[PDB]
Amino acid sequence: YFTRVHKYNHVPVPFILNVGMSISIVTSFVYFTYTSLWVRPEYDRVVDPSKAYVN
Amino acid sequence: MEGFVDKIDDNKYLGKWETILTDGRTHLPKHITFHDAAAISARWNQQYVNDSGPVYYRHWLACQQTYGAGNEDCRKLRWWAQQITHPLHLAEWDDWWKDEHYDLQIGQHWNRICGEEFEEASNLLKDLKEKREGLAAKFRDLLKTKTAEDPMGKILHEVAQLEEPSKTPVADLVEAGTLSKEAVEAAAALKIKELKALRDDATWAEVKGSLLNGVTTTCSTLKKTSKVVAELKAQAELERNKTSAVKLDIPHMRVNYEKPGLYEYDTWFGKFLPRTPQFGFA
Ligand SMILES: CCCCCCCCCCCC(=O)OC[C@H](COP(=O)([O-])O)OC(=O)CCCCCCCCCCC
Repeated sequence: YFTRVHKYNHVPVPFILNVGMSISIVTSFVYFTYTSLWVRPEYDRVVDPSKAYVN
Repeated sequence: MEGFVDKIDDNKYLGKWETILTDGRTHLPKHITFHDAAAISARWNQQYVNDSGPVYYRHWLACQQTYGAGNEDCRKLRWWAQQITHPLHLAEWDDWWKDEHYDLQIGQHWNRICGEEFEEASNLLKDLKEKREGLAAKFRDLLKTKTAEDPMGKILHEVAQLEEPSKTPVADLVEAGTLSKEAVEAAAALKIKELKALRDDATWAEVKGSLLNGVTTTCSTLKKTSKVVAELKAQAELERNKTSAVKLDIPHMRVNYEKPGLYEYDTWFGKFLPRTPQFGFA
């Protein structure tokens, strides 16, 4: 008997756990991607042609 | 540059004013990108830059073999080669260059000449250089001794050997007893009479008549040679992409008074340079 085929041992996920896990993972990915790629302020450029100096 | 005298060619004097003028407090540029530096950094844009030094050194070699190390374009190329070439390669290639390895006529670099023939030719050439330099040194010493005899020569000689580069050198000399008001006045009288003669119509006409022939002949020659230079340039341009090799364009780069780069800014248009034989100095 093949007891690991798709027709056997399906455990539905409780709704509360499903909602919590989905929200947690979505929030984690969104926050990390935001702070890693969108909240990078040390890449600051100041455009000012009047700060040059020539003798 | 109030007290800077350009006619003076004393290495010590030029060094003092190099220290004064190229000081970093006033000469360092802020937020400036030089086109020459950018182009050199864009052609060889990786960390591995073993390939720039040989190319620029060979550019300088060709330039100074055609025109001599005293040419301003050659000096520019030498300055760049020194900047971008590591001192190990520079040392080895300067040792070879000192041995007539890069000579255009008998150097093994450009010719398929055997070791013994190259050796004898290089020895002859180096001995010739030694003798000519000895004669030139004697002539330079004799001319420098004679120069001090003249009024202006004496004043310039005393200015050159001043301990510190001052803004008002003649005033400091005359206020310290080194120079005499009488000698200064005599030199000024000589200069005034020369100036009056130059702007006098009759004497200027005499001078023009005396010097007209040579100038006219030179103009005729260098207007005739223009066409042939163009024909040679075109014929060589046919070789630009003939093969996979790269053709030389002696001089690679010249001193640009209209669009100065990093060399002109750092050396004040080729005025403050290392005083070594590679720059055409003794
Ligand atoms: C030791 C293991 C650590 C590695 C983490 C692996 C976590 C895997 C949890 C997966 C739960 C699951 O069975 O997903 C199926 C459900 C859909 O329910 P159904 O179709 O099976 O009824 O789909 C859902 O319920 C959606 C939730 C899926 C979010 C992913 C898990 C978040 C937890 C991250 C932990 C670091």
